[PDB]
Amino acid sequence: ALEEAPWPPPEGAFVGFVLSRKEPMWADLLALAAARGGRVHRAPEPYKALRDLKEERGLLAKDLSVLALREGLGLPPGDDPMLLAYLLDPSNTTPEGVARRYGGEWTEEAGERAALSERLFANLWGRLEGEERLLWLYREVERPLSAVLAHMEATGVRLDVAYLRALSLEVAEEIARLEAEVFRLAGHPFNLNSRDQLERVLFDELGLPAIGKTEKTGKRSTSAAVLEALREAHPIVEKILQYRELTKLKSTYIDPLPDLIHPRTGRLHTRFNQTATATGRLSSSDPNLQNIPVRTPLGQRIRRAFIAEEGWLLVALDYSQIELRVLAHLSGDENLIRVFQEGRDIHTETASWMFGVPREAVDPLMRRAAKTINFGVLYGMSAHRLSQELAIPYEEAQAFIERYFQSFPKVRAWIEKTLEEGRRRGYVETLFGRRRYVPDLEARVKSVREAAERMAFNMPVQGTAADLMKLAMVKLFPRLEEMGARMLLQVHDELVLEAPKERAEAVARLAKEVMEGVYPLAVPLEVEVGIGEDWLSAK
DNA sequence: GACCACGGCGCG
DNA sequence: ACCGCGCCGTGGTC
Ligand SMILES: Nc1nc2c(ncn2[C@H]2CC[C@@H](COP(=O)(O)OP(=O)(O)OP(=O)(O)O)O2)c(=O)[nH]1
Ligand SMILES: [Mg+2]
Ligand SMILES: [Mg+2]
Repeated sequence: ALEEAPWPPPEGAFVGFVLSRKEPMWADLLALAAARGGRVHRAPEPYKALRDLKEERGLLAKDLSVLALREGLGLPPGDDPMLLAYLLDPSNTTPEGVARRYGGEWTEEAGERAALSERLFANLWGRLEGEERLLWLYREVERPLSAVLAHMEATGVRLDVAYLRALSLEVAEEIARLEAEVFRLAGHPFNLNSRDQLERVLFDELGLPAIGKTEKTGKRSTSAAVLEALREAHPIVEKILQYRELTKLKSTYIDPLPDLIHPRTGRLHTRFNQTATATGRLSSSDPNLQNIPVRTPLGQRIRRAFIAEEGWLLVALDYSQIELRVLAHLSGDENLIRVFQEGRDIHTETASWMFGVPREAVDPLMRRAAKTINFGVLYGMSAHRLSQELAIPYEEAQAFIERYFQSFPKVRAWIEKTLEEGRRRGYVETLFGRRRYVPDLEARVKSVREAAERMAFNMPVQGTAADLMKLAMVKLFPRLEEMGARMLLQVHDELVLEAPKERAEAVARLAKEVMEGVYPLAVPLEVEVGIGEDWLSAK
């Protein structure tokens, strides 16, 4: 039923392509084809063939669009059945699965991929018939967003290589003094990177009490949390905690990053995965630039490596207390809506409490602590873990949790109602109707069920914030194009932009406004904005 | 080499 | 009994 026609495909045909590797910015275009009508076209020269296309329609349209941009073209991404499946069920995350579930087999040949893209789109599209809300999200948010993401990926971000190179040599020396001392206290050397070897040393060789176990294998956990609880039991503990921090940092960022600079761009090119999350957020991959350090002194030295091009400035915008604002609007709780209507900051008020100091003295590292407290309690962390976290009696943590919800009566009300419709309907949804299926809401094992419930009621909050950031990006992007400013990174409720110094100021004001006005809620959405030569100073 | 399950831990 | 991610060594295949 499928015929083979000469390269030149009509228009509106679905593309099919094969890369040497999964990273669009580094891949080699091994093959390019197209499917339309009932015919399939294979281009003898892919790189040559790109120029022919006016749009990228089909499985993973964005990635090919990113490669096209890398080659100087301007092939923008269009329809993509992955986006439709993902909207149908966010568990639809890979072509292999989407293909197996909606009508085909994901292979390694571009003709078959072009053919697959067309039929998949037809099937998935039909099943979105009647889903006005999911269609609204398709055409208004996702499809356009892919274009935004493609440009972000090909643009990349600049990095201070020589800076990280010298940092490595420094931290290496500190790592040395650390392992060296750990070994002395243990009375002998061993692979400190080995959790199993460390386990034996701490729990068998030394007689430190075990605090928790690991999940799948039930071993005695050597986790940071376990170690913090053991800091005073032996002088070796602190040392290990510091060894842990530095090695994590050097092995994950300080060393790998400088080797990831692209030859032709001199910049770092992360990928932005559009269908990799259950709640609707994005994920950053291969270089994951959504998890660059910032919470510790060494972490900050590292963030400092992200810099703007000479003559430019980075501009970072981040929604203030995003999820608490989203929650006030979902639950409709008046005591909470007032909190924002009155300009209050809950992370500040919590951290002020925690550390017995006036708001005025709360620093960033104290606030971050307040966040895991605030977000922890809301999303159901037990008094036991909380007591540990706040370093206070068990009943004091029990009381903290009692007051929190008593303070915002409609939150619990909203939770229970979200959970109930979740059971009946099989899924929960976001403000815009992004849905997530949670079948285990009716598991008969309390353990499994209550865990599904937590996943379930967090989705609407975290998912709504995600929709908001995505819509904001769709609206902001064209405006930035016009101002000659570029959009570099999205970090969940944060955007990192690069703007010519003459225009940094104007860009900062435009972005802030677009972001705060994205979609008016029962509470205003404030955006803290910063500008600097690097990502750290930016915030 | 290339890929994995785990335990861990970076960020949101 | 916080939620959502991806990446890095170990210890182990194949
Ligand atoms: N459950 C949970 N959600 C979190 C946690 N950290 C962040 N989030 C969610 C809620 C906020 C959202 C974005 O994170 P940010 O670091 O931007 O924090 P934020 O809450 O927006 O606040 P802010 O603007 O004051 O920094 O991600 C956490 O530890 N637990
Ligand atoms: Mg924020
Ligand atoms: Mg943020």
